[PDB]
Amino acid sequence: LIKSLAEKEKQLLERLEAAKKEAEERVKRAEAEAKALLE
Amino acid sequence: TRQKQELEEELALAQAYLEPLERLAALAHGLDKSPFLRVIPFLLTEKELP
Repeated sequence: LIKSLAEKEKQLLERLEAAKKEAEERVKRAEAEAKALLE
Repeated sequence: TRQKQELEEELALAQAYLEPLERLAALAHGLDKSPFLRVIPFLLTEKELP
């Protein structure tokens, strides 16, 4: 109830980091489609 | 005199809850100020935890 809870909350925050990276991935594919359609 | 009275009051208030705050912080060292869980600590009575 100290070390496991600290590491679990850390792992929850890491999953939130993965969600922010996949939102950045969606920004990336929006950029890719914008440049490809303009070309 | 003001500094001495304030320091004596501060030393008394620190000594009134010195070891128990340390023990509660050592117990609650994983969620101290995490934004999902408030930890109500209570310096409560003897072994009637049920």
